Amino acid sequence: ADTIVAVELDTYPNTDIGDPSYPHIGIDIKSVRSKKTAKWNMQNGKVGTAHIIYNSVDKRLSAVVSYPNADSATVSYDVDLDNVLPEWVRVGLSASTGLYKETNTILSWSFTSKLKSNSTHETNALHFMFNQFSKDQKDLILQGDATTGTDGNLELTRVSSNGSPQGSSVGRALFYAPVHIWESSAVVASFEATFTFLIKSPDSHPADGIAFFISNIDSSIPSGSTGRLLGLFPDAN
Ligand SMILES: O=C[C@@H](O)[C@@H](O)[C@@H](O)CO
Ligand SMILES: [Ca+2]
Ligand SMILES: [Mn+2]
Repeated sequence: ADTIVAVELDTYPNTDIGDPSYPHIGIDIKSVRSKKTAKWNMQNGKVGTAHIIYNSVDKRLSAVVSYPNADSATVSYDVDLDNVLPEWVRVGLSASTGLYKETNTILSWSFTSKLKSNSTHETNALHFMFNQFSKDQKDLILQGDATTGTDGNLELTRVSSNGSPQGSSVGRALFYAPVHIWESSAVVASFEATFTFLIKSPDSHPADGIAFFISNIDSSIPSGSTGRLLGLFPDAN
């Protein structure tokens, strides 16, 4: 299967597959069953901001999610990503709905990776930033129901013209260029990702969430990965 590392913004508690009994943030290493979670006080209809950081020295993947005027939620997990991921990856956003639903709207997305070697003055680096998505976004790969360009946003999951989210939807967006997270002469490797998002539901119980992920470069939406599997995983193992 694909190899997946993800930070999940999980809006629906599937306690049968180990979710806590509340909306939560989590760190997913090759399984939808988060290695670590923290409670997340999601705010229906408000614009949130997620931040993800990691470096190869501390080997700690951390995330922070916040809304204006509110405390933030944070979660961290010790993992060496060079032991999980291949040396070339793609980075992306994914989201899903099931029998419960929500908008999975991305308003902005930025990423920076750096490989610093022991050569004097020798950094390799990639940075992108989207504050405005367009209809024909050639530096993104859209998969499943993902679309760009309406209100300059990336709608990861399906929404009607009148703007109501649809259930049983799944969509991802990957940056077009492969990213290099390891090289043999690297003395420090780091990445960071930020995204702003607007999850809205007509319903008291929204589902299913949004994830930032890192994958093998050929990664595709697994079969049956609507709902609780967040467009990331083929099953709940
Ligand atoms: O070797 C590293 C460089 O290619 C970097 O720019 C990549 O991580 C980004 O495409
Ligand atoms: Ca869930
Ligand atoms: Mn979860």
